[PDB]
Amino acid sequence: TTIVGVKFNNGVVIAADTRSTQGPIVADKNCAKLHRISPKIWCAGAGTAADTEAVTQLIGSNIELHSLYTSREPRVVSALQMLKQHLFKYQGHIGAYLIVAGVDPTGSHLFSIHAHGSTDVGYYLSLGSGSLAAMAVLESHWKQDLTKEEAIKLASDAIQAGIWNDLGSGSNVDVCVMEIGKDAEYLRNYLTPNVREEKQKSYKFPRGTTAVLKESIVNICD
Amino acid sequence: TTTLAFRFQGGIIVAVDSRATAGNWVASQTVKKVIEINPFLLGTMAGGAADCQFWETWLGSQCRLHELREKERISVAAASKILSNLVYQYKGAGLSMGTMICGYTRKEGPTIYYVDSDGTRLKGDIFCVGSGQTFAYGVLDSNYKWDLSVEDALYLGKRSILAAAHRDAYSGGSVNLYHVTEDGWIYHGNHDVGELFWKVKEEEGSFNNVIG
Amino acid sequence: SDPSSINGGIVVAMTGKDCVAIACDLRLGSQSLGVSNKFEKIFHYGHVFLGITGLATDVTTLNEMFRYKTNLYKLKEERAIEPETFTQLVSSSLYERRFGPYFVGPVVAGINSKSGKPFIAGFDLIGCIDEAKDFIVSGTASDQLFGMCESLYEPNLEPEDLFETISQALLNAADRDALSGWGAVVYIIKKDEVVKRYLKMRQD
Amino acid sequence: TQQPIVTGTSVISMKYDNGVIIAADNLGSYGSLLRFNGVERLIPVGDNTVVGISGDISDMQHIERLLKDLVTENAYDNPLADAEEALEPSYIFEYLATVMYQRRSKMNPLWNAIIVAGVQSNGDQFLRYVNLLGVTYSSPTLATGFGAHMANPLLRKVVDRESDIPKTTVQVAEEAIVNAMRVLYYRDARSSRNFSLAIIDKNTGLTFKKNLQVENMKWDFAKDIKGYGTQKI
Amino acid sequence: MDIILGIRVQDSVILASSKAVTRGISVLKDSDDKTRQLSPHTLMSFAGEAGDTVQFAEYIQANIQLYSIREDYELSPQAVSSFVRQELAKSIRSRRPYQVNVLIGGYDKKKNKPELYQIDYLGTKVELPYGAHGYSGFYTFSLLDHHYRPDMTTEEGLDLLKLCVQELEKRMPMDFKGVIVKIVDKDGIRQVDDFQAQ
Amino acid sequence: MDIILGIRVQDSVILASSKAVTRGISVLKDSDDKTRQLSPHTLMSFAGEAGDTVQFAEYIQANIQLYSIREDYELSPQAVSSFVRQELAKSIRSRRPYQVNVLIGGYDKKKNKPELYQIDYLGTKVELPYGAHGYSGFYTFSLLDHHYRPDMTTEEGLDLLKLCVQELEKRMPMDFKGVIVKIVDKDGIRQVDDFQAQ
Amino acid sequence: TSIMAVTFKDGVILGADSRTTTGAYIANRVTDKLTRVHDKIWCCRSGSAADTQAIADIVQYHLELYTSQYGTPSTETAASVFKELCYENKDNLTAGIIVAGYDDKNKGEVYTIPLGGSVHKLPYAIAGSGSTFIYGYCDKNFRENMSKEETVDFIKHSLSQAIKWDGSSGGVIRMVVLTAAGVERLIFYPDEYEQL
Amino acid sequence: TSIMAVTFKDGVILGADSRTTTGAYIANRVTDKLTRVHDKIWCCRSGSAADTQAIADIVQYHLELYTSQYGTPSTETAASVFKELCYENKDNLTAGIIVAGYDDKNKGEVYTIPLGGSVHKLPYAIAGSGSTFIYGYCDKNFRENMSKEETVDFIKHSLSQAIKWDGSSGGVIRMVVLTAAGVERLIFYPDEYEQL
Amino acid sequence: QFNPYGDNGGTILGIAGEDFAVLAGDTRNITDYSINSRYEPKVFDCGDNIVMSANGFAADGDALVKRFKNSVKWYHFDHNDKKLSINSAARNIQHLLYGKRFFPYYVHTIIAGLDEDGKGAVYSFDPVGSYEREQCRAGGAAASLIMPFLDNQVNFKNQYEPGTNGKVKKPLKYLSVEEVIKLVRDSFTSATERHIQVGDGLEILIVTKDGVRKEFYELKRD
Ligand SMILES: Cc1ccccc1CNC(=O)[C@H](Cc1ccncc1)NC(=O)[C@H](CC(=O)NCC(C)(C)C)NC(=O)C(=O)c1c[nH]c2ccccc12
Ligand SMILES: [Mg+2]
Ligand SMILES: [Mg+2]
Ligand SMILES: [Mg+2]
Ligand SMILES: [Mg+2]
Repeated sequence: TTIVGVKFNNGVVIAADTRSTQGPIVADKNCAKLHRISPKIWCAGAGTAADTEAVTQLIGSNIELHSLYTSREPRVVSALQMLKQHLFKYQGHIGAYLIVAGVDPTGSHLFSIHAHGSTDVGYYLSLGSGSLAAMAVLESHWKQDLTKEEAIKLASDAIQAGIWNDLGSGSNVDVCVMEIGKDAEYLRNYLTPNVREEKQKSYKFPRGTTAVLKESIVNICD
Repeated sequence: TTTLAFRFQGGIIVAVDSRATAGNWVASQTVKKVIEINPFLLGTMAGGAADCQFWETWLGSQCRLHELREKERISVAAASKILSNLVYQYKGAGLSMGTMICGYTRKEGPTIYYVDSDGTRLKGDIFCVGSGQTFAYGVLDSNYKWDLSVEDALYLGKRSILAAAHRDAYSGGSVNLYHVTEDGWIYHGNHDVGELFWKVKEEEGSFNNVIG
Repeated sequence: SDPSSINGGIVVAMTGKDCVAIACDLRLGSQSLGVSNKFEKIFHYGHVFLGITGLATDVTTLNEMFRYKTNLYKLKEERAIEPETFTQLVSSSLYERRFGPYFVGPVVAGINSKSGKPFIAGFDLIGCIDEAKDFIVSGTASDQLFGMCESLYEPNLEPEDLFETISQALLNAADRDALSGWGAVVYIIKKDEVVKRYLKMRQD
Repeated sequence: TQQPIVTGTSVISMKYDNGVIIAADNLGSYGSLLRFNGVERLIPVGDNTVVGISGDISDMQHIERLLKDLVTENAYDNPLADAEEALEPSYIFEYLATVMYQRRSKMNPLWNAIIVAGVQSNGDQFLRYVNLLGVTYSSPTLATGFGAHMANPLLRKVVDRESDIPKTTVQVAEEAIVNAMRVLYYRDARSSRNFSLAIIDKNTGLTFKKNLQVENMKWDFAKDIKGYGTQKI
Repeated sequence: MDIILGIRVQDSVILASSKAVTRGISVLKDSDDKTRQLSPHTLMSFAGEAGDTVQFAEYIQANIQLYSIREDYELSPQAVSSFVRQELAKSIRSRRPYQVNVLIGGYDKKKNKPELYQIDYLGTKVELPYGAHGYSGFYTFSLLDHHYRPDMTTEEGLDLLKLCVQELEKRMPMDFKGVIVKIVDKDGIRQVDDFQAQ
Repeated sequence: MDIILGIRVQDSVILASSKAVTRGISVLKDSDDKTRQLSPHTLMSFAGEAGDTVQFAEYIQANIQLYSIREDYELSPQAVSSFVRQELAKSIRSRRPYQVNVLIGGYDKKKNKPELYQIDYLGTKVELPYGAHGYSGFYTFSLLDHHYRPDMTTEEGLDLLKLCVQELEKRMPMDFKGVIVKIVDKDGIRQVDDFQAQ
Repeated sequence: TSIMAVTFKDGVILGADSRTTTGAYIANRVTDKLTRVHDKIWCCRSGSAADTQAIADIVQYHLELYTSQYGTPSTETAASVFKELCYENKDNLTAGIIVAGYDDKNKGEVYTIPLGGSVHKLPYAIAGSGSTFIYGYCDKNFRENMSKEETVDFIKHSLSQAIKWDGSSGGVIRMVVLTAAGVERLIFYPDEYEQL
Repeated sequence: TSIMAVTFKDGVILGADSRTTTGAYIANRVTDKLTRVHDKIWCCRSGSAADTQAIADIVQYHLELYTSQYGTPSTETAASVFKELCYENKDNLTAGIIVAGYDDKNKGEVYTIPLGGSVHKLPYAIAGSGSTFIYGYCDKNFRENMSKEETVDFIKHSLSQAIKWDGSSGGVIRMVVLTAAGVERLIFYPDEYEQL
Repeated sequence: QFNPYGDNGGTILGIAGEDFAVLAGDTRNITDYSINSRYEPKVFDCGDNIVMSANGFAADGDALVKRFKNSVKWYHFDHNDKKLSINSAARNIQHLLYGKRFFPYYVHTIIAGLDEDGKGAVYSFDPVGSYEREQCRAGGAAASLIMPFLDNQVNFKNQYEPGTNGKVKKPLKYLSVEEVIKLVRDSFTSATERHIQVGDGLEILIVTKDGVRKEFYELKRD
């Protein structure tokens, strides 16, 4: 997995690759790794995939209830505090490593969270196996006061470095842009530089190739 | 792996499966588990494939060397003992083999020796060896008689390997069949389990655990 | 002695043109010993199909659990559960046991009775959803199944063609795994009708 | 059975149109102590080859002694020792790869990752890696340790395949190397600000640069960072 | 290693269970009955860990008898075997699991069919024409695969088991001191108390 | 576990050895003669690790036969056992020790006395009226402590032995498939071919 | 990590490097290790980042509740709250904290809480993996009652030596100045402190 | 153990504490850690006492034989013999040695051979468990071409700090001065150096 | 503790035709989650119209190929330039492998050429020297992905004649070089899709009664 977060002058962007693995086998060639906590707080995870998902939904649930209760827009520091206290209580056993980003009435925010429950604040971050390849690109090209366009490009190049150079990462680039102005824009399959080439042959079988022992119609209703 | 050999009225029946496994991975379904040492001598293979292949091929060399030296074919007793003594040198190093040496000589008659990597060497009338041994034993022992015709004995051999091929996850592929006489092994063909199972079910009325 | 390996078992599911297919082997073993030739790994709650590989006791228990839960769903909602929804129920039920998991590889297959579109899903033992639309594989021959499917599959196969593709994928994967095989059943699922077929295969 | 004691981090390298570039910092670490600061980890052999070594420094010093003995020994009874029968990069490499693999096979490895860089007598670039396992490979870009994770991705953005190599100048290649050394100093806890760099060009020969430093570092953005989540001041 | 065998013929189920009880270097008993009657038409046989074995059987027995008296009705073999399965499947994840394997042989009077269920300590249940637990299955499964027919009489079933026992007395390392054989049919449960020296 | 018994009566030594060879879950053979004749008036029985057992026996046999031919004379039982003990005592400290326990029964022609030696794999030697290796001694030593008399005939000894084998068949957890019985006296070694139903 | 707190004439200064590592990878090069638990009570954290963040947060909460009920807490009181948490949970925690605070009655104070959860009031304290390398230097150069410019230099020099020898230390040097005046944040860059 | 060697204008000086421990017990409070292997080539030993003595004895034998055949060995030659023994036997040795020597040509030289068996030429070196505490101090206070008295002061101050913080260091500070003069043994007692 | 072994990835595939053989392998070389090189051949012309690959731990792979090529050299010296036939090469490689029975070469090895009668031949080995001649074989990391596909598409396993009720098997026929190469490319694009250690490039060696021919195809680089 490669996930990044990049702060630009009017907001924050997150990007991720789209390969999930079972050991050395690619299970899903195009899974979405960008999860939503609330409309304008988005989240990318690495580590145990069931954990990043579940922790995101649980905190997302509680954030919504909080927002209804308080009549206020959810704040990123709230997702952070809820996430870190939950993760900490579980002493690492919930293997969720997250880059959390969003905009709220107090501005734009970028954080990372580790499985044991530590957090850091940054202008640019990366997590996952492709983390080092991504950071190499970020440390080479990041600057203060990036524009929305420059930030989308930087984040995308960094995920790409992951796709090419990290074996645990591949396929496509998903992006989400959160600007202090408007809505968040989720940009599914922003890049698709890994299309399976046309096969050399069809493997469609002549009907009746497979030997059958016995057959029956299965009933559904009542 | 399942291998067997038994003595009866009309010589020796030798039957083996042909599956190679590495863990739960089926490495091959068409492997040769009998080595034709000379026209009167057979060796079977179970355990480590390399260990078996290598040392029984080596055994053939030693048997041939005996023929040139003594101007006579090696006995079953002596051939088995060469392999037995070699394997004993290596004891505890982790060789893994279960083996039968089957043959005919004038002096001995038809003879079966079981040899394994622990160093055990036994002369006997009936042996099943490999992960499928108990399954082969179940059918073989319950239908065995000294006076079985050649035709029936070859069938019992074939059917015992099929039994083990069916129940043991680590056995299967095909049956390779041999008959050893005074004159002296004769090959009785390769029998693919894919066809043999259905053929035997139909003709015999057995395998009633199997649906369809 | 790893629980996902004691019993053996494979399940594969595929989408085609306005249809889904889900297939499984019939073996129930204990290590090397084949025990039963008739152990089916596919179940169905209304028009929703669930295939389960792994530890057989958990396979039985999960089916009995999802029968239970979908019965109650049907009673309160006054309609049958849909595939997208059942997938979420499977996921959260498995995550509920995060630290003492069921040792299973569940697979969901069905057509949405409202939108009419084919749906398949896979899970790991703690409920992480694999959301592939082409195919989903599970069990001790999963590696082999991945290889068969990636090579043999193409999108938009008619029910009769999809039958051949999924059957051949299953059969050839099973024959390269010691703990799978001993029979197979294929469900062809079309909105309107479902055909169940027993395959003829190597019995070793 | 053994374990590295005093160690030296990444060695990074790439091919350009007319030769090869290789660099390594000047640090010998003692676990997490940055113990020694004037350590040369680039070793010229003759004047067509530079051997770059990471890992255990005592083993590095042993490999130095071997390479010097190799030059002496090649010169013996050899009137073409500075011409047609001079040591070639490929000879130096195969030799080390033999040593490395023999030592791992005896369960007594030289605890190193090595990159041999140079130019053959037919003008061809030579770039090859060997390590403590005797694993060997070649690529338009090679890096050891952290360099493999962070330098390669940046270097590969310049030379992604064989056909990118006529297209790459000395200046662009050196620029990319120097930048990658900066990134390593940002993110590698065992790296140093000071490094050596060597260019082996088919026309220029050997240029060995010592006492280079990482420059143009970005640190100003640090001042805006407060706390670890909620803290404002 | 305790022999627990089951064979379902056309009109009955036959259970054969080894008589030996061995601790360490001593055979303590040569006449143990590894069987509890669960109801007039349902019999259970068991093998496994020394204490767990009888405690489980008797706990199951008490529960089924309770059900009978509460409803004045006999549960079907299918119903009994589902109860047993769930109990074992609960046990496997508790603090100390019952280490017990079972065969359940019953005659279903509503269907007029004999039924044989095999369930291991994990709660793995399956219905079979013949079954076994432990090592003995490694011999008998292949044997029965050959000699078994779906429509055998009870007398043919008993000849089939004789073959199974004989094979085990030839190839099994341990002395299990013969078997106790019991038949479950339409009439109930009786003991062929003359199998060991027949 | 491998039954190895010896008893010394007044005019003979009787060796009895179990006939089973068991590997894993299968009895591979039920007619195994766990014995080698070392010289016309000395017999050795053995039990232990699978390969070592026969290899040691045959090696010893070779050495005694070599002595006999070199000297044209038969070593006394005491001498053979001393030589056997030495070999085992060297073995225990070598790279891979022979894991073999033996009994040695001889008729000494120079003294006109039967002699029974028990030697374990460590090279522990003792001359005994009766002996056993393995678990079998846990039954037979006490039985013979009760039943044995120093003035018994060969027929009395065979009865005493029958009693030992009955007890082991009754109490031992393993099926050892009966015994091969050999008598050593002045007229040499002979096998009692009838014991499984004498 | 290299952390330190130094009492002086007008109060106390806290200083830290900015490097966080996992193994040999610098996970964060611009970390802020100076943690506010009250207006003029700050701490430095070493050990498990999770454990020290969870602790500092609980302490922040405790002092906020204290202030609402009882007025500003003293630095000792803040140190006592840290100690209760570290001592009572010592088995589950890898936490080494230096507490520092300014107060009008007490002026500048420094308390160190090492691993076991013992408390020690000191004129200055040093902790983290980097601190081993500067025991000699600091013991030789510290004086009581230094001026603000002198203490900054003492911390600047000490931390730059720690950074030079400890691989787990590095980045920028951060300081917090705590006096009657207020709270002042300082930062010093590699090009500045490497020269010293 | 705290050991060091420092080059200066006229030669080289070696210093060491005199404490040897087994656990927390001081087995010897007056050890002589400064070992002569040739007239003007000395070393300080750290690690296993058995190992370093056995090594120093073998080196002394090699240098005596060297002197018989070829004349005075250079300090580099001494250091190379130590390395050979330490490198080639790295798997049964726990030895860290500092070699210090004077000859007329090369003047004063220092080599350090840490655990791995690597060799490092340095203007000054510090080793032993006590040295970790004085990396900051030594780096800040060492200058090249110091006078005898300045160097004596630098070692005295450095080792007094190493002694102050390291439990495995202590006793008396011994020194050997190596110049053209001359070999000079110096000793300093706790009552002097603690008051620094 | 020193681990004398590692894993370099990589997959290899060998198919025998009637009068030709192919041996294919990807050109990627990996360590853990990193890529060492995108083009590092692991299939070799060994002389005498024999090609070889030993895939797994590359250092053991190269050692073995080197040692075998040296056998071929010495076979010529000692037996008057006699051609080393494929069956003899196989046997020889068994002794090379079994010689290290107690410290094995961690490679799955495949050789391909033509037999005495000019029929295509493929021999494959386990790490310790066990061998068999086969019509086809996949080895290395994606072996379990490709082997079943070959059983189905080379030996027509599980395929029946339509309408025969699964009573008549699909008849076995030799495939052409064009059809074999199609299966090879398709096998590798499949393996590349689903295995993270497989990709970058494909090199195929084809052997006929005129020498050894080479073909190269780009593979996906993620
Ligand atoms: C006696 C016989 C003779 C000829 C043919 C088949 C048989 C039946 N026997 C088997 O099938 C055994 C089963 C067994 C497995 C593990 N233990 C003991 C027994 N398999 C093996 O010995 C396999 C054989 C294999 O995979 N051969 C490759 C080939 C010739 C089928 C292409 N090798 C391997 O699994 C193997 O080499 C290894 C697998 N992983 C390894 C890691 C390091 C070193 C070696 C190996
Ligand atoms: Mg089978
Ligand atoms: Mg002290
Ligand atoms: Mg030839
Ligand atoms: Mg790939």
